[PDB]
Amino acid sequence: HIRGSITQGIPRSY
Amino acid sequence: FTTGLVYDTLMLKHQCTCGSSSSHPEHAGRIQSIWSRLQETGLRGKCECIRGRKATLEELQTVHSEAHTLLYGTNPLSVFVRLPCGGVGVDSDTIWNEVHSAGAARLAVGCVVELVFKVATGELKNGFAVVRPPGHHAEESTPMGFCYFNSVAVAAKLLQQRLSVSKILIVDWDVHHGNGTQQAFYSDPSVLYMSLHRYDDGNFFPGSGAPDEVGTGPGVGFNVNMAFTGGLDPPMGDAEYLAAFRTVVMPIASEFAPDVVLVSSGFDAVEGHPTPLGGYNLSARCFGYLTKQLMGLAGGRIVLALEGGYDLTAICDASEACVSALLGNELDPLPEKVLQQRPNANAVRSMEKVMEIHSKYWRCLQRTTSTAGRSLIEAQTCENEEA
Ligand SMILES: [K+]
Ligand SMILES: [K+]
Ligand SMILES: [Zn+2]
Ligand SMILES: [Zn+2]
Repeated sequence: HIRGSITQGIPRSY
Repeated sequence: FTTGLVYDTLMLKHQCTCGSSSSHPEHAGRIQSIWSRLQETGLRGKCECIRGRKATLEELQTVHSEAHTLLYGTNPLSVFVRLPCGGVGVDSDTIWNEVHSAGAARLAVGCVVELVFKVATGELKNGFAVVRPPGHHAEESTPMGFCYFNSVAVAAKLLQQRLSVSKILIVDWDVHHGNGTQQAFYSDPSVLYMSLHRYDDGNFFPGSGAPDEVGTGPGVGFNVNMAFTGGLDPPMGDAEYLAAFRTVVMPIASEFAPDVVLVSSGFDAVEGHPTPLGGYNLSARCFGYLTKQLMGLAGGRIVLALEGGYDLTAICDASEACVSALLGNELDPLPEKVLQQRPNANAVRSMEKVMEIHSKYWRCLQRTTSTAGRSLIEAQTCENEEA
C-alpha cells in the first residue's frame, strides 16, 4: 500500500 | 519601485485542533515569527505592504482537478481521517481544520498570485511571500507533505494565461523535491522547473526528483533535478550549493533566459534542522547570496514564496537575508572557510551526473570539462585570468 512521511523523511512508495 | 511583502494572519488559522504542539512541524508560528523578524529588523518598513486575497476556484483549477479544489477549497455548507493526535487530516503529515483550512490554503495561493502579478506588471521590483500552508508537494489531485494547493504553480499558470508570459523559470531550493511543480509543467517547454534537493537515490521524502527526470514531449530538457545523493556524509552546505549554482543552476537559467523568476523558497536546508526534515548545513547568509544571483535574471523580475523550513531561528535568519538581498542591501561576506572550501565528493558526483544528462539539451553544458570540484576562490581565480 502507501507509506511515506515528510516528518520522518521517508519516501512515498508502493 | 521596491520590494513587496505579502502576509496575512488569517493563514495562522490553518492549525490542528489536537493541542499537541510538538507533533506538527508546519505550524502557525512559522510565518508569525518570520513576520516579526522582518518587522523588528526594519526590513518591513523598507518594503511595500501588499494585501493578499483568496484564490478563486477557477484559479486553483489551472493546476488542480475540479474535485480536488472542491474538497480542499470549500466546506460543507471520506478523504479526511481521524489522526492519532486526535485531530483530522488527509495523512499523518497533513492536518485539516474543518473550519479554517480551506480558506487559509486559498489565501496562501491568492497572496502569492497577488504579489507575483504586481512584480510581473512592474508595480514592484521584486517580492517575498510569507505564506502557509506550503504548496510544492500538492499534485493535481493529491495533497501531501503539508501541501494542499501549489501556490507557485498556480501563479505561473496565471502568468501564462492572463499575461501571456512566454518564459517562466521556477527555482525550488526547498530541501525537498517539488513533485507537484514538476508534474504541473513536465511537458511544457515554456516553464523551466529547476529543483535543488536531497534525493539520496530516492530514499528521502517525497522520493521523486531523479536527475534523469528531464521532462516529456516538447518539455524534454526543461525539467532540471539538481539531485544531491550520498546522504549526510557529509551534509551539503554553502560550498556545495554555491558550486551547484555556478555549474548547473545559473548556466542553464541564463541560457533559458526567462521573463519572470519564481522561487519556491523553502528554508529546510538551513543548518539547525532535525536531520529527517532536511539535515543540510546551509547558512542563512548563503540564501542571501543565492537570491542575489537569481536577481540577475529576467531583469530582476523575481518573487520568492515560502515553502518549507521549520526551525524558527533558521527560517527567520534566512528570510531576513533574502529580503535584505531583494532590497539591494550589502550582505555580510561569506566566511573565509566557506570561500575556500571545495564541495564534497558526493556533491561533485551529484553535480556531474546532472551536467552529463543535461549536456544533451543545454549548450552551456557542452563546456570543456567539469569545474564542479572547485571552491569559490578556485573558480573565481580561474575566471579573472580568463576574462
Ligand atoms: K527543491
Ligand atoms: K517544464
Ligand atoms: Zn494534531
Ligand atoms: Zn521542504
